[PDB]
Amino acid sequence: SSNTFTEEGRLLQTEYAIKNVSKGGTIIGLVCKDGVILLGINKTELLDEREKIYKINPKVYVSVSGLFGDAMLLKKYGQVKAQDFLYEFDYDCDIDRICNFISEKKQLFTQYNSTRPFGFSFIYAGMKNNKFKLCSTDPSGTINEWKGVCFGENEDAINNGLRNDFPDEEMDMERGLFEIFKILSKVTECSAKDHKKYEILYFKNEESRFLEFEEIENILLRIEEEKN
Amino acid sequence: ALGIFSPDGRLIQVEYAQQASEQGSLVVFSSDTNEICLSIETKTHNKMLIDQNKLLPVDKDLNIWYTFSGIKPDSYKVLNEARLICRNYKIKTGTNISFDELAYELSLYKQKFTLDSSMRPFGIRSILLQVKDMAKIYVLEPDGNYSEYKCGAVGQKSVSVCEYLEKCEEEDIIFRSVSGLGTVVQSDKNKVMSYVISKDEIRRVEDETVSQIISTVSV
Amino acid sequence: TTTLAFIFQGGMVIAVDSRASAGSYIASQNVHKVIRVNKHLIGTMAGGASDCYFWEKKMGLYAKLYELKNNKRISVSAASMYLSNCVYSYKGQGLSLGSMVCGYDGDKPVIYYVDDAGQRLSGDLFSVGSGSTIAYGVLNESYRFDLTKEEALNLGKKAIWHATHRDAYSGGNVNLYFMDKNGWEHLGTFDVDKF
Amino acid sequence: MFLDTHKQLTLFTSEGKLDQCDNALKAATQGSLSVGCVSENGVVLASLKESNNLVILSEYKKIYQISPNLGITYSGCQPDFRIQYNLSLKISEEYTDIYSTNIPIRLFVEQFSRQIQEYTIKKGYRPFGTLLLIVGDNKMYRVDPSGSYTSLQVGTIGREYTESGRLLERRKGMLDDNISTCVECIREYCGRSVKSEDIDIGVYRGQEFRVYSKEEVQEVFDSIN
Amino acid sequence: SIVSRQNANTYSAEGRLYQVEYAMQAMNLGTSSIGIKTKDYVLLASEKKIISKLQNPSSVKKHYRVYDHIALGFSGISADVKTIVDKSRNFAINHEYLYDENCKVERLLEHLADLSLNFDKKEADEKIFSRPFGASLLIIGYDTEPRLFSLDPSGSYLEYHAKAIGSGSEVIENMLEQEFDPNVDINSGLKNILNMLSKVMKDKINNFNVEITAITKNECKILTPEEIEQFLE
Amino acid sequence: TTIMAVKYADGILIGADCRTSMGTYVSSRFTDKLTKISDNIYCCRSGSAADTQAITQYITELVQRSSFIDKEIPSVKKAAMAAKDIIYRYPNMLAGLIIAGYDTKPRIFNISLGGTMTEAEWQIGGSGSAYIYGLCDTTFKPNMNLEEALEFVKLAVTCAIKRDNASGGCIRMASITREGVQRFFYSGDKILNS
Amino acid sequence: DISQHYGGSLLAMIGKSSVAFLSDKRLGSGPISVSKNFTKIYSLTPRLFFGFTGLVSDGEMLFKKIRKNYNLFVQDNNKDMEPSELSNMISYILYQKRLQPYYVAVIVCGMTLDKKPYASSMDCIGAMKETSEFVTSGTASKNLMGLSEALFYPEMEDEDLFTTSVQTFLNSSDRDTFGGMGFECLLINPEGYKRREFVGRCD
Amino acid sequence: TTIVGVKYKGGVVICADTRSTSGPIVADKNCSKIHYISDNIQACGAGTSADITRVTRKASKVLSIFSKTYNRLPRVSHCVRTCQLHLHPYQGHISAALVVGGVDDTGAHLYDVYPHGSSNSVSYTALGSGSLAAISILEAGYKDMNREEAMELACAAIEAGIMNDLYSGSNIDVCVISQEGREMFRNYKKVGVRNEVPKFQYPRSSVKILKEDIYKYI
Amino acid sequence: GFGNVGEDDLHPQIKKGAIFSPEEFDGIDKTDIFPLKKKRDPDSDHFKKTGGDDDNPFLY
Amino acid sequence: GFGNVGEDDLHPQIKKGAIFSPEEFDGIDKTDIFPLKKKRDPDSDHFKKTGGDDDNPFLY
Amino acid sequence: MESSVALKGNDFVIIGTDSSVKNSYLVLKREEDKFYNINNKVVFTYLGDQGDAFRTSSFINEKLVYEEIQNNVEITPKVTANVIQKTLYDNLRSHPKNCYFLVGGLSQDGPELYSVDLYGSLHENDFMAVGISTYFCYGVLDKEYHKNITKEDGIKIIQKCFDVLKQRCSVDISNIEIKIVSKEGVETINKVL
Repeated sequence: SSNTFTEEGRLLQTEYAIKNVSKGGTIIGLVCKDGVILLGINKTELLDEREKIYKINPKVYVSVSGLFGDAMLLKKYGQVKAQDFLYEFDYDCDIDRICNFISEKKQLFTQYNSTRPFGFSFIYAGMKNNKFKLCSTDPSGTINEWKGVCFGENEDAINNGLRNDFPDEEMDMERGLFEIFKILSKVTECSAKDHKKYEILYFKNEESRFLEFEEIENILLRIEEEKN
Repeated sequence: ALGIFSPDGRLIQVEYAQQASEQGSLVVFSSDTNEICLSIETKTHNKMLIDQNKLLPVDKDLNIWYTFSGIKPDSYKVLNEARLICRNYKIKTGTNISFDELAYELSLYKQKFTLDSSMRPFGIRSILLQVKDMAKIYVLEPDGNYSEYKCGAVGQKSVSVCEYLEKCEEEDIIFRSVSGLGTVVQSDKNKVMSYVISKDEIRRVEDETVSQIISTVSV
Repeated sequence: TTTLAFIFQGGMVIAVDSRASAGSYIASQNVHKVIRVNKHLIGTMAGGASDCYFWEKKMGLYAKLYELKNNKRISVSAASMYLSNCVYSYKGQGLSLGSMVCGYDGDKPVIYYVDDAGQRLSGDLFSVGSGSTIAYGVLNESYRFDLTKEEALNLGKKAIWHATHRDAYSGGNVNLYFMDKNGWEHLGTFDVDKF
Repeated sequence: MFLDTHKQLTLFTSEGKLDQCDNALKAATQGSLSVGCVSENGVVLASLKESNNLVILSEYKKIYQISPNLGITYSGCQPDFRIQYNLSLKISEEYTDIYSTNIPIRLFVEQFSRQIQEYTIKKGYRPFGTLLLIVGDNKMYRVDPSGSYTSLQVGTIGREYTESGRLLERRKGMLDDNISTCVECIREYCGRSVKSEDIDIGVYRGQEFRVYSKEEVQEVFDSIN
Repeated sequence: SIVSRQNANTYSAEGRLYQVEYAMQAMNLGTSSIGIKTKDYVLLASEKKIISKLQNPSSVKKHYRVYDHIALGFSGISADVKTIVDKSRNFAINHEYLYDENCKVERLLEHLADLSLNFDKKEADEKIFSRPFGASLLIIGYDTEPRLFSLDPSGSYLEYHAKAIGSGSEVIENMLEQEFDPNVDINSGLKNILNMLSKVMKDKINNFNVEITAITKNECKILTPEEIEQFLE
Repeated sequence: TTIMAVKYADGILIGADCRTSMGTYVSSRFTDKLTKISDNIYCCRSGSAADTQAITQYITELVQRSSFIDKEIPSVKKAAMAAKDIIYRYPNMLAGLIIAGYDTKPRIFNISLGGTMTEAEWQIGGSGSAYIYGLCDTTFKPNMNLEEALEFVKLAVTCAIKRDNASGGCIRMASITREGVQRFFYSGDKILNS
Repeated sequence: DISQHYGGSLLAMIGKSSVAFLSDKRLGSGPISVSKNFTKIYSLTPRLFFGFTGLVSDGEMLFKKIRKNYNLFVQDNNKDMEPSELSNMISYILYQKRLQPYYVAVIVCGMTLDKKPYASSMDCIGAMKETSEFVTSGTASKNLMGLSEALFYPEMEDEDLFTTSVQTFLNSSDRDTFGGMGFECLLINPEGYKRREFVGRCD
Repeated sequence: TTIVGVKYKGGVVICADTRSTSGPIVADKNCSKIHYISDNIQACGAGTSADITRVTRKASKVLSIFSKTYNRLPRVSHCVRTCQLHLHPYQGHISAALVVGGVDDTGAHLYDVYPHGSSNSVSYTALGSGSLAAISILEAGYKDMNREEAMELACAAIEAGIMNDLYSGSNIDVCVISQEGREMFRNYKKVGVRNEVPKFQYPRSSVKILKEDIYKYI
Repeated sequence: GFGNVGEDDLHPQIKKGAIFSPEEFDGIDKTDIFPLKKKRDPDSDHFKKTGGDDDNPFLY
Repeated sequence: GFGNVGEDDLHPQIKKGAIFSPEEFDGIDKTDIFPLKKKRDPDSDHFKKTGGDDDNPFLY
Repeated sequence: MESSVALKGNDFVIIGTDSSVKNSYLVLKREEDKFYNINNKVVFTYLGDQGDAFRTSSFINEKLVYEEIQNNVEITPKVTANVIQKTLYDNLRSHPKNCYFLVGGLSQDGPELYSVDLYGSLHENDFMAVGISTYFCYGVLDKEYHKNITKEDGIKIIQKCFDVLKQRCSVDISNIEIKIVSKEGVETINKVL
């Protein structure tokens, strides 16, 4: 088939890449009052190196789900393009510019006949106009802004939960992570256990920081308090 | 196969690109002298997804605006090439690009990928529109065809809205466009937002009047 | 060569000398130093005859192609910019060329002075060529924007005549043109001896 | 129709997974057993090398040195590994030309993975049919034909990856003792009585990676008995 | 790619190239148009394809000026004809550049015929497409005589006294044996061409769904709706 | 520099001096100017040290390539022709070679400075050759034996070494014959102390 | 000529656990001092610094190139760049233009990851020399070198290092026509650095 | 800046001074002029310091890939050929003259390589300013030697260059590559002894600070 | 390259005329002593100095 | 003759200082390959062309 | 040679350039607009070879507009100046442009004023004097400029500098164009000295 329209007007390779994305490890994002949560679920357990969330600029971080090789290729590409932007204009670009770089390359790969789409999706955490933002890019190259989103295994369940049971209340990032963990537990009890594989980033445009297992268990203490 | 004729005499892949350009959120527009109004169908019943503005400026000084229907990623590429065409033309000639020349060059760009064995046709209907001296709206087909439109609609159910719009009695373009979009949209499932493009100025029409207008056609 | 173009209330005046020389030898005395590219756009070549004529006829083709594409007359700014870019591509290669691309953009007259260095200036009065300095002196004394059409033509006719009277590299006929909103008109090929 | 040189030989299936990449992984997993064992003070890399032909086992090597601090071994297609080895040597030498220091393992693995993943998207090209174990800087990375890499404490690649990793997992510890453990387990995994010729060992300890000579490998066997 | 290039170049057991045979079907799928050539004038009338009345009637024009005293009408895939018109304009401009004269119309026809089947080439500026153009052209012009030429996607061309292209082509051809005499005046011949167009065109003929180009020694006139009305009434 | 090639009875004898001058300074005094192209082909380099080495490094592999492509002993003619193209195609390279060898018969090819190739029975080159043209013209004899040719080269290069300041040191000699190549050595002490 | 068109000079002295990096704040246009506030020392981090003397545009574009490469390297690595690595990378960047070299001279100063002082310098084409005592660049490089050799002694304390380097720089600039009048001294140490600005002659 | 290379019965001795100069000004008092190419090959150089390092680095890269790929000890002829093929295309604009010496399967070899891409197998050479002073010692004292005599002759040769050349340095680096391996002697000799002078100290009050901004490393 | 043709025609000169002259490819009645381009007396037929070192004249 | 000593110290330059400077009688660490001034590599040892005709090259 | 003097005070920047276009012996025009207003917050003037200067200025203006519209880049004097520097530097060693600029405007950090010389050297300063003003007007600027100047005082100082050029420089200058960029917008002043 390759990159060519079908009789229904569908690019089969792009759709199959989007399906492949669902096989990847779960990643979640949420915009809060004071920042953005970027959450990732690793299949294996590793703390010596972060694998699900990466940095692009002091202003932008990205989560990854799908083909790891393609994801790392385009992560390096986006970092290089961010540094090229800094070289050109002498200041770091916002989330929109990284989104544009990666979306342009992805679209080029879903339009070229003799190549296959990139089988991964990104979630971009960043800021624009002094307000936090949360974008996303599918294998097709479409850019979607979100209040919250999920990709990977159980992406449909977690996304439906975010749409349905989220309090819709502007809140501190701590409350945001608390709600995220509650919904994860609600849609799957595997999230009430085995948190050594979790990566959580408390993105703030200057003071971004990662959360360690002690913080995750301290958050889960709130779910222990509430569910009982 | 790409860049080839089918045994029937058809450019099959170009028609598949046309159909892909149809399967997209409906855009409805109507123009009179010195003004243009158009409305975009959006799927924001999902509240977590933030709607993206579908009316993007090609040149602020020339007051050229761009909107599309179909494969969203291709829209980014076509809009980028439109902006590049404007800027490159001003660099080369030292004068502002005319709207018709911009439409011609953008349609030629679209046709480029239809003639290519290596590339897949843009699956988007794109609308160029400008209100500087008079209202003009170009609708560029994915195959490279393009022609001025007084009013029309593009997207999944463009035919029904086109039939509703055709040779209608009304002459209020806001009413025209909003009602034309209202005939087909599933209210509370896909909602309607509209803009008014005026002389070197742009404005949103607010949702209450749009609702009270589409009450006549979506009920 | 001495060429002259300027703008006044009634319209625009262009005048050239029509001599061409190769060192001391006067090769020709009836060279046409004006390229008519359309009814509302002409160019006054100066410098290397082959160089200016070639690019001016190459610019005249760009105007013709532009008209076919857009069904609309090309602007002077775009016509001169095309000419300016072509010579600029050969900047530093010794190309010698100076011209005024005169015309109307609708209701407005504009003269763009273009030269081989890539320069491109819009103005109300230009003189180019060896005798330009003499022409500038005659014009500076009597040139006014409020000239009547007859006064402006005689000023341009006389200004070129003086330059030819005093410069070696000019002095053929005084080709005279008047460009208005409705187009240019070739007003004479006066012989400097018969003034 | 004749072979289309412009064809994309790697594509997503309707099951949302790459078809040719899984076949390349299958090809890689059929290679000779090769294992790596990270330790509290170093890393051990061992590779069984078969002699199905009249191969000069003394001259034929299975573990190769990328740089003074990096080593590498493979399971899968020999020619694909040789091309990847040329490519990795180019990477290491380029880094040394720029920065003048020995390439860190993570940067090397990232660049190497990108350059091999380029073949899962190149027209008319199939992915490398080789699994690679890279040892250096007290670390271990396994690189997959897709171009995906993972850091490992105890790793295995080859046909016997179904059983071979057990003693590595269960007896990680001192490097020298770990060498004895990871060389002892391989007897149960080789198809014949393992001579010192049939096994090749490389160890990263301290600052540099060194491939044991056949005399050292003989000594390692004598240490057991 | 080599495979696609071979697919373009494959011959049929009957001879004629497959792609040319398919472009032959493609060129028929368009609105009708008639070209009439006489001793002193050449006319070209084409039916406009107004898909919807909301489409601007003036903006769907169907005749393209390729140079001074050369006009191009077409039938079939409209997208292709844009490139052909641009290439023809370039050729005419280059011919004037080399020779300072308006090209003989047959010269443009030969240039386009040469370019048509060069789609197998890899170089870009000496081919039209990677395939035959899905359009049939009626190119008229004045060099020293009113000239009417028809270029078909097979790359061949013929000079005609009268021809019709489009979905109504065959009906108009069978009608031309009776309704055409080269001896009549420009006005009467134009009335005849308009009648023939009306006899096959989809909707009722009027001055807004019709485009007329008449090239004569004196002018390359394009008639506005007022003149088309004067000739229809 | 003095280089010479003389074709004697069934063989080639080439002689050269060792001095490698640099202005007034002798950069080296043991340089080997008899560059082996193959086991049966030797060339004496004159001109730029860098350019003549570049040519001889290239035609060294060309003579082997063609030798094994057609399965024959390396040819002096092909080596000389191969040198001529490089010296001709690249005027920037100041190179002039005497290529002498023994494929099936002894042969000497002189590639002059601009790429002019000439077959010769005897040839001299280098700066010091200017002073022995009369000596070589009068003293040369067709079909010498090895001893006669060895004396002839010994006498000619010795008299070039005396007069030419860029020529000095011992006389390296190499006799290429059908049975191989054997080197000789006329020690400079015997020349200078004479 | 182009280097002395803008003028300016750099000095880097190494003490114990500290390195002093000094530059003059003059920007030239030949004889005329176009600005009295042009800093020629760039800081990638509080532990990586480098300054340029020569064509100012070359220095600025090289700074942006170096920052690009350093940011990419830091993203690709788990550890920050060593000042030796930074100097080697700068030397590589300079040598890629061997046939059209930058008209700059680079001094690279910083603290190693084990918190020891580091300084180095390189010429137009990256001929780099790591220094244990001091290194100079620019128009006043001769005076700076002489006075530093006269006054520098090993393992000088942070404040003694500051005073000695400042005195050497002031007295070297006073004998250099393009030596500047405004001066900046980055006192670098494993806890960070101090940007000190002082004044000397006023002409 | 004197360089010396001496070939003896089973190895090579490569000596050099430790001085770099830029005009009449000493730029580096103890520069290391001996560049690594392989465990069995070392290269000195005279001329553009950047060109020596980069040309000798290209040879090191090509010889490291060769030995890693084919698992055999690189040849000295391979190093010289790599240098020649690189220097010749530039017509000497890359001004690098080298003294490449090493021991390989065929024994000990020593080469002189010049900026225009010419090479010359040799028994002893000197390069750089002061080579004439060095070559005078090598001419008089060179014979068939072991590493002990070769070391002495080469060091005596460098000493002559240091003592008689303005631009030759103070210390002597030495490297011996033999069939038994490579051994290095940095600052093997210190002929250019400096005087011991007290350390001058300014008062802290001798300098004044206008503004001071303090930044923290994190 | 272009030859500055017409520079004297194009500028007031404060002899490149408009048309290219054949010269681009003295007031004394001087004839040629020999047809040879610039030779008018016997050549200096001595032995001409070559080599040595003109770069270091004083290093005898 | 006078050397223009002080032109730079006398004029705004829209290096001749007021006092004459030493060695009035590059940014690369170059050094020298031989103590000889210009020598870098062996001399071009060949018989050098002299005589003939250079001002009449085509009169063979 | 072409002269331009610019100075910045609190929340305003003054750029003054001579409007006369002239060559060695002739004054082609006396009132030419040598300023570009990319957006009402930034104004830059181009000087030097008119053919190179206007071409580079047009390219820079269109690039800045493209980057603002497509990539939402923030147009500030620093961004504009960096674009000038890159454009000049890229061509410096292959196709050198004989032109220099003077960029001024307001940013979130306050007024900024950048000078990009012929070689692409970018530097910020309180006042700039390019062309012949580098040799005549720096003394006047030092004497008169102070941080708390008002807009009228800035215009007066620019007038004094160009009066120094009028009285002492041999080349004739008659017209100067002053464009004051401030939070109120851009104000244009034309003076005949």
